[PDB]
Amino acid sequence: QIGKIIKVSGPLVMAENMSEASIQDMCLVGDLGVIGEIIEMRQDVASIQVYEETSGIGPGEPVRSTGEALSVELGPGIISQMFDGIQRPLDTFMEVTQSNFLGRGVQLPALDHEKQWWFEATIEEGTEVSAGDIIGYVDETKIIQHKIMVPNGIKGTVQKIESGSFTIDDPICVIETEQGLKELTMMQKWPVRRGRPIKQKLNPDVPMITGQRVIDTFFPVTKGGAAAVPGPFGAGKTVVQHQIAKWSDVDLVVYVGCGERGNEMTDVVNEFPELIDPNTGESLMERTVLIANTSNMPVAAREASIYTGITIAEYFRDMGYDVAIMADSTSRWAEALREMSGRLEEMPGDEGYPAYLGSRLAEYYERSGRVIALGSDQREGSITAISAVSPSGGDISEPVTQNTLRVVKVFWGLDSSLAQKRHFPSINWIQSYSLYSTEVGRYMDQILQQDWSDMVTEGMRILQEEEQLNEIVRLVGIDSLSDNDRLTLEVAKSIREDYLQQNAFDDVDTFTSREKQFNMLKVILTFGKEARKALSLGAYFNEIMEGTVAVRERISRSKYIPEEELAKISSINEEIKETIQLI
Amino acid sequence: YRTIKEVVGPLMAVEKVSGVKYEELIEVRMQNGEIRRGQVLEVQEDKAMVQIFEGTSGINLKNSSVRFLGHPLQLGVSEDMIGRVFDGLGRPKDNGPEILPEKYLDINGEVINPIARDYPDEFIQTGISAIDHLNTLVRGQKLPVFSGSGLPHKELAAQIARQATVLDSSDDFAVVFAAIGITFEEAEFFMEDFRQTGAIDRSVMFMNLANDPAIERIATPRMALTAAEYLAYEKGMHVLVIMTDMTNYAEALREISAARREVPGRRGYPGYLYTNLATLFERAGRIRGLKGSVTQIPILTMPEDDKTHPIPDLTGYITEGQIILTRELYKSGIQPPIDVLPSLSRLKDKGTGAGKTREDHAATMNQLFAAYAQGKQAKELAVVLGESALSDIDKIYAKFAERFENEYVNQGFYTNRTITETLDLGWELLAMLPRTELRIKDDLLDK
Amino acid sequence: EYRTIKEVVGPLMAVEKVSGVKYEELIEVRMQNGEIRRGQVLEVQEDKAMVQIFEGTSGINLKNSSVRFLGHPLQLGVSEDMIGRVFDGLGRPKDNGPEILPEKYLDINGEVINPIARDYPDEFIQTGISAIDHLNTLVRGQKLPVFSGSGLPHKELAAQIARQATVLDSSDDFAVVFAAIGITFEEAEFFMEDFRQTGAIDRSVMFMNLANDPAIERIATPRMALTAAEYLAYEKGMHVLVIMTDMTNYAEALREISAARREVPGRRGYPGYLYTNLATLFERAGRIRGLKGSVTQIPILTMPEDDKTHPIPDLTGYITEGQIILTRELYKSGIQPPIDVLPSLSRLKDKGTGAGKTREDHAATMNQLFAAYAQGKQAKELAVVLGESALSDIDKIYAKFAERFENEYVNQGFYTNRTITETLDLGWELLAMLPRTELKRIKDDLLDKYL
Repeated sequence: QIGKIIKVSGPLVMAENMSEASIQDMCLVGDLGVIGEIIEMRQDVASIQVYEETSGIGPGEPVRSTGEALSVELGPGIISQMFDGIQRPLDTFMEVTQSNFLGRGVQLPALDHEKQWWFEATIEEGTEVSAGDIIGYVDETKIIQHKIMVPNGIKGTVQKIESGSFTIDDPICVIETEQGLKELTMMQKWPVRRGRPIKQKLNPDVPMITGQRVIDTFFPVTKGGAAAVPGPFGAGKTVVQHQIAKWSDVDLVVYVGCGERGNEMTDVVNEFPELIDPNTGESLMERTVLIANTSNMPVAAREASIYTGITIAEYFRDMGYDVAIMADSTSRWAEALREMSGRLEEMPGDEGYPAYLGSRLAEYYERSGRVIALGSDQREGSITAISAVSPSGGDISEPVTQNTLRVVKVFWGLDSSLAQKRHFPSINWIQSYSLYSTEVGRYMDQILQQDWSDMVTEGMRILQEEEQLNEIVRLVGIDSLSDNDRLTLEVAKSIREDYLQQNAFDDVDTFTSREKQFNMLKVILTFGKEARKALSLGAYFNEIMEGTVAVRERISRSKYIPEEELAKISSINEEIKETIQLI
Repeated sequence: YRTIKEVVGPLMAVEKVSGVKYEELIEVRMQNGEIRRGQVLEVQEDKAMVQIFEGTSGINLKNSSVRFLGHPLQLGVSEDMIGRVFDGLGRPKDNGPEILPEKYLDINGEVINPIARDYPDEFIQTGISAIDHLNTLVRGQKLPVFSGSGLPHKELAAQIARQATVLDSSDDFAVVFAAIGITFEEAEFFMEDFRQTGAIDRSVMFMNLANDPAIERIATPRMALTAAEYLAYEKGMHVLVIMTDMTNYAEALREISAARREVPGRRGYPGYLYTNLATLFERAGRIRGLKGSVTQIPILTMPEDDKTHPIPDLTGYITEGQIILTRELYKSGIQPPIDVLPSLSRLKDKGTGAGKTREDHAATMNQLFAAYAQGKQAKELAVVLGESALSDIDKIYAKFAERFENEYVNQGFYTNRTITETLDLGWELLAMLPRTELRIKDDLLDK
Repeated sequence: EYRTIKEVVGPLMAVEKVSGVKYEELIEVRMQNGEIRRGQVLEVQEDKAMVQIFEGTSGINLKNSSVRFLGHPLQLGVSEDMIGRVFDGLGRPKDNGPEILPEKYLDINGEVINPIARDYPDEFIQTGISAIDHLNTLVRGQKLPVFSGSGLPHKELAAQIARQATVLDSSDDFAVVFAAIGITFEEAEFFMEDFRQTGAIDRSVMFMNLANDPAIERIATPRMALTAAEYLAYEKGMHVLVIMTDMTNYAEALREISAARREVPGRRGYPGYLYTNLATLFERAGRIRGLKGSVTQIPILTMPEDDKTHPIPDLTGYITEGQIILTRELYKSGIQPPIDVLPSLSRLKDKGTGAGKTREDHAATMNQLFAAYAQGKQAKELAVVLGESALSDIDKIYAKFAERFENEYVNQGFYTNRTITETLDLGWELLAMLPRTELKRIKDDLLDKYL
């Protein structure tokens, strides 16, 4: 069936004689053969949303269905690649097109179909298998096992199977099904608009070890949980998503650049191959998938990248891994939904965005979480959604943030006067929250045999006391302020400048171990509590501050402590009990 | 019918049909053999507009077909529903028995004759001091909770559901719980709490998630209320209906409305929103000559915490008061974070007193309210004056207000307070204040 | 040639009975009176064609006119011979100079640089202005905008960076592309004289679009300029600096076309696609793997009411790599240019600093002169009505620091060229205020350099 363009109006194209096709079918449009998706059909006439610029195309030109919805190839040679919105790998692109530029019409398999991979078989002939059962694996990286699973929709027994070297096109397994014989490869396709099936969702109850002090301590995210990072321009989001991406105790990172800067995407493929995880000792790229749809790339393919990312994240989830997905920025995706809706003449919602915005965001954030994957083994996996949001004027009351915040439990708000006044990372310790705090409390205090949540409560309480005393300095003045309350500021001073503040380009302050965090906070918590005991005994606030300057601000440099052996700041506690017997 | 002519978004045009009714259910037989359900939104001459629940992807028009089922959304009711979980169409979600229904009812219901309703009479112990004492829930009342994103309405909801009891000789409340467009996390909280406490053996659950089709969202409350009226008005049960989150119901409304190409009224929402809402919340109360009853506690998040937003505004015109959670309270670790001053129950009057509660209910309630008002005023005026405007006679209210929030209101989501304990605490609190603060002869009786 | 114009509605025309017409193709109307007018195809359908006429449709008689479809979109004729020539918003010759027989015709939309092929902005550009070169450094391939206001000396500064911009090799492989967007004849002539007067014209290519030129040609101007910039950078190996003013004018035009096409207004009157649109301009700046030469961007915009959160500076900010902010509190006095360093950011400062690019001392002295000024700007701000005038021996030399910081160092005048050495040289004698110990850091690996 040859279709024929009857109308080209922006990214929107209309073609007659399209009746053999289906809604959501991908098709090649015009003489250029540009990528498009069918979104409506009236009689034989398809309305097509084109994922490339339509300039120079017009009525009379041909249109062919691919007879397949927007999909991703899923198999080995995925890890470490950089794809575009629709999963074209950018380096092969360069090579096939002999060009430094995105040309229209180019058609690429996502994965290298020619690469020989070693298949190690793991299931013996004669086993009953269904969707999600691992039949073998491949050492795709040094660390990561690419585990090869039966595709969804397959059921039966393993007829033949053997370890060996193959391509992703070669049949490695034979299954006798209900219909008959079916041969599988190391590669499967999945339609990105459809969450990959699972046994059941679980409650995400284990904290992410990001190592970023402020996050893990006061606004933790669980494995399976979801965080939002909304903020203005020059907030530093980017120099933060990196930190998440590098340190989180996950297995794979999917880092999706939806409609942001091109340069930032380069910085990633520059700096990620240099970012070596100690122990494993191999580059961060070796555990990262990049999808890039830059701000000047086709708008319609912005929504493509978001789905591409998360579907890939689902695949590795299904193998029993923990994945982290970074979508940046999710504002540009909604902006692409606004544009299409206008073109389709739909009834607008708030600020022009479509009325099905909330649903979309919901459909996305719910594809994330902790699951029991399919398969007899009943293995368990997770995806952790971290999303940057970029509201107009940094104003959060905006629809994309509000719809996101009603489906996510973690809010890392980026202020302007923090970044502008050198407070990294720029996180609003008042406005921000994690509705996981409570449960992470139970988890830690019990993992440490400690009262860490009681400590967490006390710190936040001190930052929320300081908040109203600062709007009280804005009155009579700092001079007339009482002893016990003067102390409250200088403990908060400590927390702000020492705990919360973190350097991304430092050799040691880029990451903080879980127990290194525990000591630091306790080192702060005894200081505040014991200086309180000096006030209630008749020693003025002034006497205490002049009383310790070096040893009190040995805690200022204590964020820079390394780890030759494990014990480091396991010293200052019995050393404060010294000056409380002296001063 | 092999006659699909248009597919636009999740909408289908079907031609040459006849006998087709508005809101009638349909099934799509897709070309791969797959079946999707839908509903007629529009019907003119020999054509019909349908929306498809599971969206419209994959369909080839020419080779699909539609069946018309001859009946709209119905609920297959039976007493066997107690102790079960369904999605927002009434389909089982607990892998238990397929329930053999007694009959199938239209989920729209019917409007209660205004002269058939009975005045709500009986006090409901929720076991939450701030409601029970200061804003009393009464059997047959509609009393909602207005909250915001992040705020623990979820916790408050589960607590009311575990604890709610009447002081009578029964029966126990049957709980009909409708989750509407909530995250799997929210929902998984509820279903574990109910399983943990055994509150499920007393409940009927309708679970509809955020990634569920917006029409199903729309159906969810109508399904739950159909269940509730059946249990109450046909089986003589006292039913307590809790619904979160109505904001979600509303958001779903705009979505369908946009799809039907309607024209929005105040603040983006539909003209008919009011009627829609009343349509839900008036399915409640006692009926003359009937043993059972339906009491509603709708729960909703206020967009941008805006009281005047249509959602909270219209709800207020329809329901008999409301309970507000504030951020100022929540952040201050107060649980449940109920602000009493803007909170109101309209039916509290006849619900309380001697033989309902205790002889002193009204009295303490007004005084605690007035005192708290003065204490907030003392704290608010501690911005400029800071201290010294309350050297003796006014100091106490500030202290009072603080402790009222810390001891009385903040009680914990797992603490169940009998009305005895609530009232008692309130005096043990009022005692801080000098007696020149007016109680009656009874100021010396409960002292 | 089609004598089949069906409909004229304002600037918009419908042609039917056509065939082979493509979206965004150029057209020419041949009016009954012999006049020729160019336009473009906005929409195409069946045998119909919806077009916009750049000069509008006043005077047209439908029945006796005709449309020619040219078989191409908006293009630029390119050649090495552009340098030292003046063009309008569409690249039509403006200076009455020689006939241009071009090499190849290029579509002004260009093509997106593959993220993989892109090279990170790198290497220093000598501007001649301290407060930028030492504190918010211009790396090659950077988009570093200048925000401003009306009546501020953004104009005066623009042409300076044209004269005084160069690389540390030679100015022969360095070329300026100057684009004026929607400006007054007088502002235009200000740029004509300063360029012709200082000879800096013969390293520049100029695109001059005026306030009274048609809106569509305002829109086309930056893409004309950037097409020439991409050409000379990547086809000819030059380091190309692109100065565009005023981007606020660009935005109003875009908004005027939007409303003319009956489109739905987005935030504060402006199109929902303002972001993406700007992005398609600012992203043309950069470097590429393998190929020599770059495209650097300095867009100038005037902020309406000086509101940071306005769609114009707001969306500029989310796309560009930093910002140069001009305040009026500094412009009140002779301070030129009045650049407040506090909100000024160059997100790519390190990539244009250090040994062999500028100096061994650059990085440290930047964050030194910066952190101390934060305490000074506040000290001088602390009035005698709060108050008061009793700040200690700490803030009798800190407020004396922030005061001398503007009047002498930043206040450098609109015609003084400060070679990177000069600027760094002035940083030392200027920081000779306190004694050594008040400056952190660091000490012993230094501790003097220099010193």
